[PDB]
Amino acid sequence: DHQLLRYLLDK
Amino acid sequence: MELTPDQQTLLHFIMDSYNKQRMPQEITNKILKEAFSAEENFLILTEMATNHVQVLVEFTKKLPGFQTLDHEDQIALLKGSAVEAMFLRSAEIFNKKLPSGHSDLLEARIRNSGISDEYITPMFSFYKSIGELKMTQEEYALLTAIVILSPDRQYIKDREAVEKLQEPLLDVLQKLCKIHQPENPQHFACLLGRLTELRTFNHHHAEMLMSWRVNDHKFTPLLCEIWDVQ
Ligand SMILES: Cc1cc(C(=O)O)ccc1NC(=O)[C@H](C1CCCCC1)n1c(-c2ccc(Cl)cc2)nc2cc(F)c(F)cc21
Repeated sequence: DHQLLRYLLDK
Repeated sequence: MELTPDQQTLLHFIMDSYNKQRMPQEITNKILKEAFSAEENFLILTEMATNHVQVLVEFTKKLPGFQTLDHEDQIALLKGSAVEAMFLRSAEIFNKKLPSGHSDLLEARIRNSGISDEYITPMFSFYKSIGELKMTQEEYALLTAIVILSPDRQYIKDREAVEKLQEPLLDVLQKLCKIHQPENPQHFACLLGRLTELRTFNHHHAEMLMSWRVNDHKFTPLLCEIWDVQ
């Protein structure tokens, strides 16, 4: 899913 | 031949962002301070690797143009480069000059950290091949950005957009090599050749981690996303 990674990238 | 104004700006900007990293000495001082159990080392590794992913995302977000890329491609780039960046950073620290015999002890400690012997040789073989290149801080910084902006990563939809972003970094790196080693007109290509060996670490990273000599292999939610474990 990469939920955390997507979060860190957008923030 | 020489670095242009735009190239000098790029380099210093890359250097500034690369410098937001956990200082090398902290990691090696700790490993050399005392011997830890395979269990304590697996936990040191997960903590260090989680902080490294977080720093890598921030470094990556600053690469000129990365923000303009399609979001899904941005994920594919980070996900495709995280393991390599981590090993390239570990390679950097491993070859940093230390007091007499300290690097022998650092290598001994790592060799006995818990990783399976199956993976020890390929790892020190890569760190040694890196140390032979005698890379400067600017070279490690540029090579990291080149690794992240690899346009042939898996599930990259728009490869040309990534090539456009990677090319200025290759250009600056190449000019630096043609200067820091006019004596080795191969240095640039030698640096690039190492990226092939780096890529081999993707193949068995999960195996290498699951093979650590511990009874339980606990990762963090972020490491699970990026490493494909748990
Ligand atoms: C993650 C990480 C992040 C940063 C950062 O954010 O700047 C820096 C270094 C590391 N790396 C580590 O902590 C680990 C462990 C070495 C063993 C003990 C725990 C740390 N590490 C590995 C290794 C071995 C095996 C694997 Cl699978 C991955 C890496 N090789 C190393 C070579 C060294 F010279 C060294 F000093 C540490 C080294």
